[PDB]
Amino acid sequence: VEYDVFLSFRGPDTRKQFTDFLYHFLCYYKIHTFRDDDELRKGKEIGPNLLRAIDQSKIYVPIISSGYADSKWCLMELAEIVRRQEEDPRRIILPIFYMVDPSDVRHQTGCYKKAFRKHANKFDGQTIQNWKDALKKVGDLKGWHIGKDDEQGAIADKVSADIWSHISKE
Amino acid sequence: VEYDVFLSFRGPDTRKQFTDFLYHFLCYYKIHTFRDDDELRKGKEIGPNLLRAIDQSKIYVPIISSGYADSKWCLMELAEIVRRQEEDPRRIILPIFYMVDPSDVRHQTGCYKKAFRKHANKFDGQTIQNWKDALKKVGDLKGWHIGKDDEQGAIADKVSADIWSHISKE
Amino acid sequence: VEYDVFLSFRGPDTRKQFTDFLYHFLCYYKIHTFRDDDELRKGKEIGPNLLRAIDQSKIYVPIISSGYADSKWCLMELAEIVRRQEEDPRRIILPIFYMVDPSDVRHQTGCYKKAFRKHANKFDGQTIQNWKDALKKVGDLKGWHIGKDDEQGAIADKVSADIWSHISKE
Amino acid sequence: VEYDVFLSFRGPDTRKQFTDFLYHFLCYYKIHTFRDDDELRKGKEIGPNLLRAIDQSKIYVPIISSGYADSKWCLMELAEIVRRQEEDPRRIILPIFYMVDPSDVRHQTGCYKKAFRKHANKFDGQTIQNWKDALKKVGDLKGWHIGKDDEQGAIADKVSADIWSHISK
DNA sequence: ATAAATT
DNA sequence: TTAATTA
Repeated sequence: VEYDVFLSFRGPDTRKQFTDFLYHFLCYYKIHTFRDDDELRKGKEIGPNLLRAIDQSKIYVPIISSGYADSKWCLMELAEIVRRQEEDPRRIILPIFYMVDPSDVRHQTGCYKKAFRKHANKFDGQTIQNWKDALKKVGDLKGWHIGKDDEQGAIADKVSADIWSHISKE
Repeated sequence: VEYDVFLSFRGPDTRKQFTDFLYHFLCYYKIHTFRDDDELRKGKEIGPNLLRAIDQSKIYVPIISSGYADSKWCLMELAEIVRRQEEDPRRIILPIFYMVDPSDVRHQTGCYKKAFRKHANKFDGQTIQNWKDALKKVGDLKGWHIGKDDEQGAIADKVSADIWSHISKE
Repeated sequence: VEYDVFLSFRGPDTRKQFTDFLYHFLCYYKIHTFRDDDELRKGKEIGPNLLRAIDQSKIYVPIISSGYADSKWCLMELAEIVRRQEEDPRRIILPIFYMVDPSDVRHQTGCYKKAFRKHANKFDGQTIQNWKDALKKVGDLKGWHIGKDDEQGAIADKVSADIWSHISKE
Repeated sequence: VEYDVFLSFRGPDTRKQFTDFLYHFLCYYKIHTFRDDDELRKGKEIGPNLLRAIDQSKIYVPIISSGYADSKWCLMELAEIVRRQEEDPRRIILPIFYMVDPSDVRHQTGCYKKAFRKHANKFDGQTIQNWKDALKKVGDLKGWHIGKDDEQGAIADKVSADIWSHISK
């Protein structure tokens, strides 16, 4: 039904780790959530599940990862994210970078170049800009930075209570 | 003053154990010779050295490897060779495959393709066919293939006196 | 929509403190300018962007910095600058020394000539005089010195005001 | 009377820990030698001193530095070394690499670019080839190859006893 | 007194 | 369903 938590993730690299450390912990504070695993590849956009999700979902939490440049499906997802955000700024974005530098989002260099260069031999000549623009417009909004060294856990604590706050009082 | 034996090489992966032996070993026979040498990179078609010696040659003996596709340069050198050979079939080739089998290296598959596709999308959208139809003609003429074990000494000898026969006595 | 204010500066030496800071302050004051960041290396100095702007340009503002010598394209940039200054002196130049001393740059002394000691056996042994004539020409026009103490605050504020006043009340 | 084992060295960059140490130890065997420090600088051709010693001595021992090529004065000296060598192979060589490996000397390549690269800017395109051709030929004969950690003192001994043997026998 | 391709 | 630097 109506819930306020839509997510995202990399594929094999971190989806399982995040489900183990954040998703449950969230469920322990009484908030219905959402996500899934399937890869389709029989087309590009699943209808009233992907779309019911983005539509009714409220405050997004896109855990960008150090591989978040390979999945065309993931690239088109965060897109519609930033799109249906820019309509009525009462729903808010909460980015949480991971391992990969927050210096590599305001211009896409470093670990992404081999990804895009081969990704650019394939798809459109235009829409790729409406993706690049969105991946631009996160590296400014606020951001828990969790490096590879700081305690990769109880930051879960610090990060849940907040998502509670923006709901309890309003 | 004019030599009688051309050559060709990849670069930083057989400028040591094999080739150099063959050069010195050959000089040890009074068969005045030539080879590739300069770390030049200069030009995309240099004339008054190669393009003098090539049509000054008499016997061709390239030495493929497992990365012989990377060449933006030696590749067309091989091309120039196989072409000009077609003019006067009074001079022959005698290539000796190296480490990689003479199968996956006659149809641009195996660990050889991904280098060619990197050097296929790069330039003249027609010339790639010219390079492939150049590499193809080689992998038929007989040749003392070398593997991991065949002692790198004996093969040198057996390639010597042979190279001699088609020069001294015909 | 035409571009009215030009710049030129060594790259990795004020890509992270001033040049940006200045451009941002400017665009928050209503003035359509242009700079860029493409290293080219596909010729000498192209047309459809730099030659477009410079000829259609107006108010010149370049910025010397302690790397302002190895500018194989950018020194040329200054050349074109000073020669497209040679037609109607109704467009001026307000260069601002930065960190580098004000008068040591009139003869390339101090820590400057060591660029030249090797920068004479590479490019043309004659046009160097037409480069040095220009790099001499700046050391004269009245404006703002900046050391390491005059903090990069106010300088922004004033260096805006002049540029605007040469547009509003003429 | 006359010198017996003529030396050479880098300029200042190794006038402490090694060279000297070697010189004293050598002299403690009773084998008359040479070494001088005079800087000339009154030109470039020094005559009746080493130019008498080079055609007067016997068995050599040129050492290389981390930057021997940069020194024009020592370079030209090793030149005449190899040249008064070439006329007869009765007198030997006996090099000793040091602060550089024979991985970058049979090539004048590697850290030598800083040297030759602007050592030539003034000098002709022929003499450079002559010198370089001389520096090449040391890269062959035998090498103690004193390295970064090997104790230098243990090699002074193992480099004296030899020169001794090549004098008694 | 200390940069180089697209080897 | 993988990749070069003379700002």
